[PDB]
Amino acid sequence: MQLTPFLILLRKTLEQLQEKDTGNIFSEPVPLSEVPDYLDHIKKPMDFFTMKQNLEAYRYLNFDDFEEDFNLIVSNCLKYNAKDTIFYRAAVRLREQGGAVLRQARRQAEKM
Ligand SMILES: COc1cc2c(cc1NS(=O)(=O)c1ccc(C#N)cc1)c(C)cc(=O)n2C
Repeated sequence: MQLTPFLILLRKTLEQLQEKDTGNIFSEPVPLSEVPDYLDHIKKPMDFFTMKQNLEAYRYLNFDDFEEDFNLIVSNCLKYNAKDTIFYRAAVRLREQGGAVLRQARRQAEKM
């Protein structure tokens, strides 16, 4: 029963957020093989594959918690990376574009 309007809204919204990540930079966890110090800085890694995992395990009880996980993708990236990096620039753009997606989707999560 992923067939409830709240859960269909989260699935839709997650798709729309991944669409804004045009480089697929945030599609999967930051790889510790390529990035060995990541956990020295970042206490709670997050990425869209993890969010999708969470969604399907009914771990998102409300829209707030879903939105907090998206914000972690962005805030982690801005925290870890220098300003002059593809990653940081991507996160700034994702914050801007994804904030708008979330604005609209929250409107619908209220109506429930
Ligand atoms: C999911 O792949 C990554 C995501 C990353 C980071 C690194 C990777 N992987 S990587 O180190 O293999 C890599 C290095 C350079 C580019 C470019 N351009 C892309 C990936 C790094 C270094 C930081 C980061 O915030 N994110 C989101």
